[PDB]
Amino acid sequence: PEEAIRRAATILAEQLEAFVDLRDVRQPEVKEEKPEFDPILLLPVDDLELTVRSANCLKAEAIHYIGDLVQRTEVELLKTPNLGKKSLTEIKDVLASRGLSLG
DNA sequence: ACAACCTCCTTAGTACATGCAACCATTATCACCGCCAGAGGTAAAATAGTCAACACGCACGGTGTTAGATATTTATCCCTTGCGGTGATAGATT
Repeated sequence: PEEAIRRAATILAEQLEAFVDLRDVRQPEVKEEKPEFDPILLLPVDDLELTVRSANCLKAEAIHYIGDLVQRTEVELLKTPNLGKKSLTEIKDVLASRGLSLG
């Protein structure tokens, strides 16, 4: 269920002809949003730029946010689900380009 | 000599458990009315004071002007959307 969600649920894009402009009449009304900005200590782990469902199976450890990823030094790093290859390999130096670090 | 036994005698000891809703009456009955207490009343003076007078003196509030803030307008910027290209996932195996 950590794979079988992220387009498996957006099948909702096939249930909406009944309700959200049934015809040909998109009207002026907004989407009215949610912003919280770079590089705030609250921002999600996705704000390190990732590699397919690596994003899902990392945030599933409740390490959803960059602020505590700073603890994950190459001595005890693995506690997470899956997260097995390109993600895990070398991103640790571009982590230091938005500006974080380990030690 | 007493013993309990036959009969219907009467006595009287009890009657399971949990909970919620409602409001608090009926009596008549001379208390007499006489006396006098300290004890109610109030006049005149203690324990002390009112508020009107003429002064005193101040605060507050509303009218006026000023200040600056705010909500508008404008326009800029970024973060987000949705699709797409193609990503190393998920997890089966080494």
